[PDB]
Amino acid sequence: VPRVATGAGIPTSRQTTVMVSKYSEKSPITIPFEISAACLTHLKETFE
Amino acid sequence: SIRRTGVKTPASYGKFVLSKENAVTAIAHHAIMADFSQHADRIQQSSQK
Amino acid sequence: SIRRTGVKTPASYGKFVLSKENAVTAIAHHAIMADFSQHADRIQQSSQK
Amino acid sequence: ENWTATELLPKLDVPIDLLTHIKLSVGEEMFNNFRLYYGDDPERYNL
Amino acid sequence: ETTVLVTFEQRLTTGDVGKLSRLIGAVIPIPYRHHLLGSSQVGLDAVVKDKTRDYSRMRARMREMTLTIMRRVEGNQMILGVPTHGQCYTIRNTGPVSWEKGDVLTTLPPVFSGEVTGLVSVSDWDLVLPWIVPMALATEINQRMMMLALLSLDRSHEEVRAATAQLRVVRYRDATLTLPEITIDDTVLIDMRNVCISLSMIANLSSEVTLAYVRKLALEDSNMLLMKCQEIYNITPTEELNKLTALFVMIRQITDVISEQPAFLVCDVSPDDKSALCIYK
Repeated sequence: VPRVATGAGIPTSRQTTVMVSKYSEKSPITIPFEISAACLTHLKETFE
Repeated sequence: SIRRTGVKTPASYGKFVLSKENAVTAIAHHAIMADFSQHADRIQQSSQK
Repeated sequence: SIRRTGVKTPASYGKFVLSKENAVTAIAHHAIMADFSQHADRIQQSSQK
Repeated sequence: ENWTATELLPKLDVPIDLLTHIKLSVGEEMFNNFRLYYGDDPERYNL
Repeated sequence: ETTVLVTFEQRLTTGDVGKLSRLIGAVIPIPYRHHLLGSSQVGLDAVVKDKTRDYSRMRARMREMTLTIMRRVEGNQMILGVPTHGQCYTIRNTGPVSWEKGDVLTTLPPVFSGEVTGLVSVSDWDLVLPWIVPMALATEINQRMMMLALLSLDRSHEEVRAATAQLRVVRYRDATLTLPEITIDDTVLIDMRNVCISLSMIANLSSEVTLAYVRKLALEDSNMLLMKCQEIYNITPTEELNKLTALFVMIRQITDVISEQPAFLVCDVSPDDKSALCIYK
């Protein structure tokens, strides 16, 4: 913090030691996708 | 007051890549502290630098 | 059965010391893990050794 | 404790000393502040 | 001795010593006043867990305690400087009263609105601190203990409880505390006698000028104090001097019955209203 005090009869300030903390927030993203088992089977066995 | 402008931009992610020692710290007391060995240098050096 | 003989003994106390690497563990969370630098080599080494 | 440090970091396989048996020792708190797992512990890998 | 290094002797935590690290300047009483003490004695909690546990025995006990000021809390060492009479010391607030700069503070046993964990119930032992109240709440909370002990003299069994609940919610500055379900105890009774004796002698010394002063004032004036107190000659002044003075012996004593020890007198209060420079043990 800065400081300024002044005059006579005017109030003053003591030490304000500031240690602030800011946090995180989780938001995991997720998409699905579908693959047909016949489409995989063409990779699997690969017929005549 | 608008231009279509070629602007520099990062093509890559950054890397918060833990020290292996920092992983030792996180298994020790669950508090990753950024630049741990650099803070150790500041202990063997001036504290508030 | 009692024999009165000169016994080899230590002439000083032990040293347990806070490393540069170990002192950051203090100002993180006040609790000190001994050999804190030694386990640092262990994580870039295998799982447990 | 923060037992995960003992769970992952290397051990002090050392000359040890037990009174009766270690399960009875920790079930009489001959040892102070123990921890005990019959199973293949999965909690050392979630951190 | 003045500086009191304290053994913790219990199994404390990091969350313990972090609290006292921000509490440096708190008021801890010690009974023995060594340089080296243990936390069995250090702290006030070890007597507020008694089995009788009324305000009558806790208040009269801790006036034999010796207050200290929390210093140098790192790890397991507690520096407690015994304050000297008349130096300026700052005090961190232990009870939610703002202390209102310029006044005398005292020592209140324990909150006794439940049993507050003063630090943390470590191994089923917490370190509970006294309340340091600004002597108006101290005298008032000691007044009502004898107000409701004089009440239980001439009530049967229920108009005590219908009138204690009228008087137990003490709405003070920042605080609405609770009288501790007033137990009739003999330390009150030995001093409730001398109060009733002190009320008797003021009736004797009231020499018909000090008596009729309000009852002559209501004929002439219309004041807020004068109207609420409606519901509620001789050429011997030299004798009226001695009767008023002997009346002043009683009221400086009957106040001293319900007043407490004068203690930390406020030098300054921070705008945080937490740390308070104070003189005069």
